[PDB]
Amino acid sequence: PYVTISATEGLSAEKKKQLLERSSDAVVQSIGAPLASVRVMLHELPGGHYLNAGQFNTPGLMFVVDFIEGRTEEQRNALIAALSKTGTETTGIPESEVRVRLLDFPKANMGMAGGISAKAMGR
Amino acid sequence: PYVTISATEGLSAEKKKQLLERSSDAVVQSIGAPLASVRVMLHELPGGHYLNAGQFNTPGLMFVVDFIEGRTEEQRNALIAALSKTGTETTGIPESEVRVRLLDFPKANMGMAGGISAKAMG
Amino acid sequence: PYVTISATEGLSAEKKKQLLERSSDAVVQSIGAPLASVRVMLHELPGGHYLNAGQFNTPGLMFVVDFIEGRTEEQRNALIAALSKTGTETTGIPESEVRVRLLDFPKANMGMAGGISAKAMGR
Repeated sequence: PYVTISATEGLSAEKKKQLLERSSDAVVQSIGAPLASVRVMLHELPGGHYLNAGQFNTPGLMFVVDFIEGRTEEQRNALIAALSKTGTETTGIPESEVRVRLLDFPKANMGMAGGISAKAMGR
Repeated sequence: PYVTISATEGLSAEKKKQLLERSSDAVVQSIGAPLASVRVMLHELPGGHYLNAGQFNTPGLMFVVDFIEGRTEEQRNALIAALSKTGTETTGIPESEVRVRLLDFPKANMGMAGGISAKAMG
Repeated sequence: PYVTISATEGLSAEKKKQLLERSSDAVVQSIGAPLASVRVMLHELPGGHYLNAGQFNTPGLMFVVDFIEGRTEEQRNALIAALSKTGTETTGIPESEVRVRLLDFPKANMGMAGGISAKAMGR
């Protein structure tokens, strides 16, 4: 599971660490993914690089999760909710603004350690 | 709808401002999306971080749209055309080099305000 | 096709150069795509912006390939093989850590030169 986070700049180093750590925790508790398979990446949006509803310079925090298809609806809703709550508890940005997206991948398309697809592993 | 733009370094602040503003317009007018729901993000690619058909240091401008399933072909073709046109008008990079990608998300996978998906939102 | 590389900071200029050039070669050789169609983009992850299995400050190299639907499983496996191998040969990051993802696009979803889709071109 890949968690790619887009945040507007302004967070301290402490907040970044906490955001990524608790996001990883959120994935583990939501869909029961092993920690060894969880990765979080942070992309920071500089000033004027985020247009929100026609407004510049607004706080932003968006989650995108790349994962192998097959998760149940309950798992998806739990994942969206956990990451959204994590983001707000960490950054202070309300869930009304925080967004989370889920992207499905066929096992044949998800390469794994040693450079083979998840289907080849029969993951 | 999320519009994520990847552009090579070199643009002025004014053209950056122009790029995102008109990108927002392109979305509103192509698929009839409410302005309140339209977001545009910009990522700048430094020199040597963009390889174009074997060549480094060439101008780059690529659009990626993340949005919910259900749009007609006409809407989708219009969105691609409008973003391509917008990109050329604001940066000077010809539509021959400009690129637009679309991502369909099922309502079950697209989170909304309040940490709930579009499907659960009903 | 689009090859978007996410890599932790630390690579020299010449290694970044080889990585992009050989990732392009990997695409051309694996799926037989013309050189004129291959694009490679590099996103560099600063310190503390990549969490790997609960640990910060680890080397990271992740490939995401955005491309049109229709490629065979044979090509997909070969592409994942070529990029993973390229990633290690260039950066020195072992294939056990290197990751390659493949993302299918409907022909109507892939904009081409001139602001029309691949489907509109007749592909």
